[PDB]
Amino acid sequence: KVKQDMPPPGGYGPIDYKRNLPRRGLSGYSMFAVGIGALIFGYW
Amino acid sequence: MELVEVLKRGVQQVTGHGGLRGLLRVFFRANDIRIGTLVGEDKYGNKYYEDNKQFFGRHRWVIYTTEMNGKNTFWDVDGSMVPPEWHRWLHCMTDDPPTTNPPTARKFIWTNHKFNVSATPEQYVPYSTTRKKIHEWVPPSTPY
Amino acid sequence: GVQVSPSGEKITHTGQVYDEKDYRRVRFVDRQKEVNENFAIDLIAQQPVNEVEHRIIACDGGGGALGHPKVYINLDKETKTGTCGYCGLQFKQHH
Amino acid sequence: ASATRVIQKLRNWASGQDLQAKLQLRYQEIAKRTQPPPKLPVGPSHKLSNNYYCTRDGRREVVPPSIIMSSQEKKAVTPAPPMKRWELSKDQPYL
Amino acid sequence: TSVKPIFSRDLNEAKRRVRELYRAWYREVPNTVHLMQLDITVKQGRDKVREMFMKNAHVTDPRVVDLLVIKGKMELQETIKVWKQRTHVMRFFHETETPRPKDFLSKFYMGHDP
Amino acid sequence: REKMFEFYERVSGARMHAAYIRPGGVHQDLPLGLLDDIYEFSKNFSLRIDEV
Amino acid sequence: VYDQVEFDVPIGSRGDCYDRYLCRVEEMRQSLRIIEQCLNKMPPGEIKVDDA
Amino acid sequence: LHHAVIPHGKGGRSSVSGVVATVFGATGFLGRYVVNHLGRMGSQVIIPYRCDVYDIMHLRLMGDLGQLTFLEWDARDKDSIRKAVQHSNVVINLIGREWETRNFDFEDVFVNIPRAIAQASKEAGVERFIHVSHLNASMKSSSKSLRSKAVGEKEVRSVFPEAIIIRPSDIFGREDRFLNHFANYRWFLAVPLVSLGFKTVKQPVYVADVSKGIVNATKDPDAVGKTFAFTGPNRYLLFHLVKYIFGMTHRTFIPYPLPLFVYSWIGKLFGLSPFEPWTTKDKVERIHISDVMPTDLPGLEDLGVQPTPLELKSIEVLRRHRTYRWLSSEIEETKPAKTVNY
Amino acid sequence: KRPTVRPRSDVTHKQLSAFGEYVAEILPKYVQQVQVSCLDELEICIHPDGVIPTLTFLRDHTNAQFKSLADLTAVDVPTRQNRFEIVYNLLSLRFNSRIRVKTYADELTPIDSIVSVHIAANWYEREVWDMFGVFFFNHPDLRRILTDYGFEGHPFRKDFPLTGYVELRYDDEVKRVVAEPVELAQEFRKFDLNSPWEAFPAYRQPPE
Amino acid sequence: TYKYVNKKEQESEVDMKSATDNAARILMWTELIRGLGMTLSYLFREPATINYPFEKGPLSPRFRGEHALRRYPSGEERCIACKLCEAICPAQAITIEAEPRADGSRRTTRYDIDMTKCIYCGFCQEACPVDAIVEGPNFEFSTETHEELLYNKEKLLNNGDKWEAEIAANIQADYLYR
Ligand SMILES: NC(=O)C1=CN([C@@H]2O[C@H](COP(=O)(O)OP(=O)(O)OC[C@H]3O[C@@H](n4cnc5c(N)ncnc54)[C@H](OP(=O)(O)O)[C@@H]3O)[C@@H](O)[C@H]2O)C=CC1
Ligand SMILES: CCCCCCCCCCCCO[C@@H]1O[C@H](CO)[C@@H](O[C@H]2O[C@H](CO)[C@@H](O)[C@H](O)[C@H]2O)[C@H](O)[C@H]1O
Ligand code: SF4
Ligand code: SF4
Ligand SMILES: [Zn+2]
Repeated sequence: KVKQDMPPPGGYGPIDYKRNLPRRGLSGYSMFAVGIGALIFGYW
Repeated sequence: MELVEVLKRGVQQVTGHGGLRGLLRVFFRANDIRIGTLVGEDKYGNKYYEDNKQFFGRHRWVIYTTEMNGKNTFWDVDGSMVPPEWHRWLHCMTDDPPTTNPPTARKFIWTNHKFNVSATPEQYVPYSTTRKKIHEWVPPSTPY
Repeated sequence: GVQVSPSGEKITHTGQVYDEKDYRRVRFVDRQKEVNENFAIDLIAQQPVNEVEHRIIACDGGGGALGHPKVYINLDKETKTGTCGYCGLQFKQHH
Repeated sequence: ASATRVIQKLRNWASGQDLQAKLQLRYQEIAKRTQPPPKLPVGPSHKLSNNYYCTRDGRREVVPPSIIMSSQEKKAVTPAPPMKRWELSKDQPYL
Repeated sequence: TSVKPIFSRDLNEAKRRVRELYRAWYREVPNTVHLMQLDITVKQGRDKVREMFMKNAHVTDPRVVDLLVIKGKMELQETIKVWKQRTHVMRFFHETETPRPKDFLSKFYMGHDP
Repeated sequence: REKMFEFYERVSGARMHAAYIRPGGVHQDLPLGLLDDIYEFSKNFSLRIDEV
Repeated sequence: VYDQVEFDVPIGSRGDCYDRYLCRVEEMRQSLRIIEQCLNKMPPGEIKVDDA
Repeated sequence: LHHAVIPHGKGGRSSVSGVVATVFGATGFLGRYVVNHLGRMGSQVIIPYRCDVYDIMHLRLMGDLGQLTFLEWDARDKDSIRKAVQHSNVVINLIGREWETRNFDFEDVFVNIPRAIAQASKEAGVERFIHVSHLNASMKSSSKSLRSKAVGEKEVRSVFPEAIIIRPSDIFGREDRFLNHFANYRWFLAVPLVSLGFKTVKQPVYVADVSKGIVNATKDPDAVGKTFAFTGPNRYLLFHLVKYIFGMTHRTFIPYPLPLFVYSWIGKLFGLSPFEPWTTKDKVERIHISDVMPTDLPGLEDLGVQPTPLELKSIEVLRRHRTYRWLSSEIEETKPAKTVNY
Repeated sequence: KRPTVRPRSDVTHKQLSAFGEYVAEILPKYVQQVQVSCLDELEICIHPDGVIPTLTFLRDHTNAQFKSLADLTAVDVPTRQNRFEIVYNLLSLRFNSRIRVKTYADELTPIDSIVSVHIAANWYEREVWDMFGVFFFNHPDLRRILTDYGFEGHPFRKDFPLTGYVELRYDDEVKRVVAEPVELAQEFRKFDLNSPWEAFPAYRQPPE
Repeated sequence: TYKYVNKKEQESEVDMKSATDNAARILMWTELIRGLGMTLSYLFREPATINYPFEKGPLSPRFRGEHALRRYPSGEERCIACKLCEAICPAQAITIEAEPRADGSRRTTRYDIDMTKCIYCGFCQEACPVDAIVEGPNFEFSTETHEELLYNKEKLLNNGDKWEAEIAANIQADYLYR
């Protein structure tokens, strides 16, 4: 019986190739709101 | 908790080489103090260890002997000191050590390995292996 | 075997050896003449002659595809052996 | 793999990815370094019959180039039909 | 025996381009010697220029003299722009090469070559 | 790249200059178990591109 | 067999160093797309032309 | 000739010249020029060395593959000297120091070591022995080194009667201790010259000519047993030479006289240096011992070498002693020195 | 269907013959021969005077648009009087086709430079001049490109020896890299490989 | 099919919600903080380094390394001086001479590989009809002189005897692919 290197029956599972850089972080208001809070408390 | 398990393995590695002398000897010779399983040893004194939980490339390693062919190799270890039976296992060209799959014996195979002899008085020196081609005339040894 | 010349240099299996007055001997000063000590001529002579029944026998050197190309040797000349032209093994007919 | 679960959370969050699923290092999923022997198949001309070489010889089907012009109304032509414009990818047209 | 000209229509119109190249090479020796910090004198450099121009003193085909002038301008440019180095300029002077004797006996003693 | 050099070596025996593609085909057939390793590498490679 | 494997060609819009960098990065992803197909569509057979 | 020494080729590196020379002292200033000339024509060269291997690296590229053989030797051990001169058809002795060390004095270097080499070369069956000495070598010499050279010549010719003796004057080159020695006086503001340098005559010779005539003696049939005087083509008063050197380096020349005994005492201080002395008493003496007139001795031209003027080659030695303002000044900007026929 | 012999196609060879006649009708002043190989590649062989007009028409004509100069190179055939065959490989992206335009030259008959047609050619014509010594008129910057500075000769000419005439080494006497006549420890061994039996009856030459 | 890498001008309108996001991106260096995060994650990954010379990089049985001359199980040389390795060598790296031996055998009196001409292509391994010349698995044989890299027959037979135990097993693991 021929024994050659071949893919398994059905084939290989899917391979990710598309860009996948996640979207993450606080909102624009939250960043500014924290920073402006830190100044105000520091000025006080 | 996990941090303690880490310190457990750390202690177990510090004390797993047989004393303080053992730990210093391995640490300053190989800069590594892992604990592998002794797979075998050779006629020269190299010891072969493995840990299949390590990632491919660190799952096999050798602690070279400290004296080979009369040379002092406590500090001067080079990769040419691994004989050919283990050279194949150590380089992952196979999967079974010579302690279980010995090489076929031959009467001409070197019994004693020899590492890189460059720079030494044993070093190879090239030369022509043929014999003289043109033979010159030899004059008579007597007057005429 | 590894004969030694009168000059003290070892003679290789091909019979080469620098003369006494050949300057080219200087390359071995403080070094060595690489010589292979297992003379294949001496090793092949040690093998016993395989005896076979038929008059024509095929030699491939052993190992099948790991040997040499398969050839056949006549065994009629019942005074000398048949020699393989590749591996140098000898054969002789049983009767 | 040997990393504690605390450092896994730290570096998954710092990267913003799930590193543990796709490690750069290789462990057990690699192939065994000693595989069983292969048994490779022959080709389509390993027949014992109906396999004359002259009927499957490519080097001999080559001929010298056709000479269209030399020293020895008609519609205008292009070197080939115009290329078709490529279509935009349906998988992901705008990366 | 009729052929397309390159630049010159006959040897006299080509020698005009030769002398103009020799002028340029002559003006540039004192700079090459100064910029490349060569260990020669200007007179010795200029003599070498003259020696190379006389190496091709037998050429008569006008097309050939066009392509020697074309090459010589390329050589001049490689030197003015310092694309060449001391090693390259100094190769003209064959300072490491022992010169083969031109007499029969010396050749005969030295080997089989003519 | 060190891992892709391993696929070059497992088919040809050289990390770079494989001399493996030849007029008429390829020199030797894939060793058994090579497509698994190429697949194992490929499933993870897009994460590497993501990090860059 | 490039006329049997499916993939997209990345194109740029400004023709500067940044678009070329994005094209190369997107080509590496498209090579990954091709490799997955080769691994499943690899057929059996000889490797050099059956003509000695 | 043995069949392995017949000369083939065209005198390139891959040719065979038929010369198998052991050069003793190849690791010095004149040594690299002797090996290069031997090596470039395709000669086997055996190079005995006592220094570190790092110091013989620049010689490795002087011969084709196989044409250079480096050997470790100790001048005290005879057996190592035999080991080197054993396979040669010529032995060239260039051993020498300009100063004395703890372990080797001028007698050792200039008498015993040359005799040890010549004695072993005669026993080994070497056809030619080339021994370098000095032009002003003489037993009635002020310089302690120059008397030993005179003795050494005679020892060499007692045990090797047919030895060829080479007597160069001061050798000047890129690594010499001659033009680089005076160019370095600038570090001391002024130039102390005994009698202001007007009584001393010098006829310096270019190193490549010395080395090119030494190699030409390895093959000249009419050289066995002769003594040669290798000298430049021009004699200069020391003052004019030292003045010319500073003209070539464009440094400020401020010469003043200094009596030989005050100058000799300074050289003793610099000789206390544990390293390589900047100067010594013997080096100060030799600088002012005047070159002998050439009277009946074959010179460079009898070995097919045309002496190179000090003017053609000074700038390659002295350009590195200039400042940025003068690096590019050409040879012509310097007025040539004045020669003397006595 | 033969699993060892290259598929032959059919339409492309017919198309390139039609365009080859097209080009020859339009540029009869320059075209000397038109052929299409069994690989299906169109070749136009022109008189060297026709280079610039021929590549200009092929670039700007609407039913051609061979806008890319894939490469430009020479072949040295010493038996010919005009020993240098100049080859232009052009690419049409509009029609997804290729075309080869060939002319010739000798040692003393320079070709016009097409730098006015294809800027791509600028360095290609420097390489032909350097390697084969074929001069080009009107080149903006004709000078060596691939050989060492002050290298004498044109090393891709068939009569130029493989190892050349000079070699370099460092000379410690003069303290620089010097050039000297070539001597090899081992000579390049020439192998006579040609079989004395004819392999292709289709290319046999008449014994006239 | 084609895709756009750097096209996105399907212009949207800048909401106050979105403008404040662009500003926080610019003022707070948010994307530059993301990059700092990626290198921080790598700090706590295990390094890919191996502990050479005590650990070795993986190799396959086909690995083309140092040359060697093999023998038959009886100790007879396999090489029959056919000179096919010499005719194929792309680098003209092999030099061979031969003559009848004392027993009449066809054997080489010379066999050199100038390992500084060799390109380690392995073509000689393919051309040899009797598996006499092989490229062993050794790769750690750097020397301190050029001349030591000109291998004559003795040196190559010595490499054969040195490495045979390992060469034979690599051929055993690969000859069926040949
Ligand atoms: N101006 C000149 O250069 C002149 C030179 N000469 C003579 O020419 C010869 C060489 O001149 P130069 O090249 O300047 O001399 P160097 O100062 O260059 O030293 C020459 C060699 O002598 C070797 N040497 C010295 N002492 C010993 C020792 N005890 N054992 C072994 N080797 C030793 C050195 O080897 P290492 O470096 O390892 O010590 C060095 O290679 C000498 O005889 C010198 O007197 C004659 C006239 C003028
Ligand atoms: C009262 C004060 C009077 C002034 C002092 C009298 C002058 C005495 C000093 C003269 C100059 C000394 O200058 C010294 O010259 C010697 C002779 O070459 C050099 O000597 C050394 O130089 C380099 C150093 O690697 C070597 O290559 C060279 O072969 C070696 O001789 C020194 O590098 C230099 O420092
Ligand atoms: S590996 Fe290639 S280059 Fe090296 S000896 Fe064999 S055929 Fe020649
Ligand atoms: S090594 Fe093999 S190919 Fe080379 S000569 Fe010997 S038998 Fe022939
Ligand atoms: Zn047999």
